[PDB]
Amino acid sequence: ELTPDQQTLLHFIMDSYNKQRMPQEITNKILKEEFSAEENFLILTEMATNHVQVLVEFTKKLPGFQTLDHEDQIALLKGSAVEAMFLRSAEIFNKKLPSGHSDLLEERIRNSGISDEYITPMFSFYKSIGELKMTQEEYALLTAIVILSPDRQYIKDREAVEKLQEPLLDVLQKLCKIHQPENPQHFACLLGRLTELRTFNHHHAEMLMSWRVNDHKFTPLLCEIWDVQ
Amino acid sequence: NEALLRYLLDK
Ligand SMILES: CCOC(=O)c1c(C)nc(C)c(C(=O)OC)c1-c1cccc(Cl)c1Cl
Repeated sequence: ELTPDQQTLLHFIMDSYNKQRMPQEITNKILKEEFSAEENFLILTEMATNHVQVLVEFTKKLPGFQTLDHEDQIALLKGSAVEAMFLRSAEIFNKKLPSGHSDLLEERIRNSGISDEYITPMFSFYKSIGELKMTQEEYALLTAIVILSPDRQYIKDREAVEKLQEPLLDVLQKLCKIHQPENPQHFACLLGRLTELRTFNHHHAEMLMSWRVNDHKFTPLLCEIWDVQ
Repeated sequence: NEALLRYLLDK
């Protein structure tokens, strides 16, 4: 079934994907803290910061990634940022959701001072990943695949990045044939979602303009990773 | 240069 080295690499990616969590302090606030546009928003900012924290730490561990040129490491990180976050978010919302929590989070998201035109496609996409009751390793691999696009802007050496993404794609494909042997389109169904995930790069870039009214000045990490002002 | 991200990637 799975090559000896492919498994050597899949273990390596799991040992980084499963290392990281959303903190107690943060998931409590979803229950604990008071409700309103100000506090609900203020919570979402903390989560988003947490995802960048987690994104980064995942990224640095991806095998090969340290050999990449420093500028290209940055480019990748900022390019993949928004997609990685929508993807972590979904799977925080679909799997690590004591059901009461995820309902309260839905309420809080829908009264965050953010508008439907953004909220609705987010929840759409969640539900869409919902079907394909994705597994632990499916998310870790996609995330690594999303992070290592040769497609992103400002990369010098696309060839080096392509050669890092391709082993991973193989592993995934060979993974679909093992946990979904009855359904041979599965691997495609996945990258189909990976396409509607890139839709969100426009949503995000727009959404910064809309909400930048009322002057937040997000925490330093979101400031730097989203590249605002 | 992005000091914050270099900082986090090299930690
Ligand atoms: C949700 C997973 O992705 C994000 O974490 C995220 C992204 C990629 N972009 C933005 C602009 C935000 C945000 O909080 O808007 C000011 C947050 C954000 C936080 C909560 C809810 C929503 Cl719709 C967004 Cl876009």
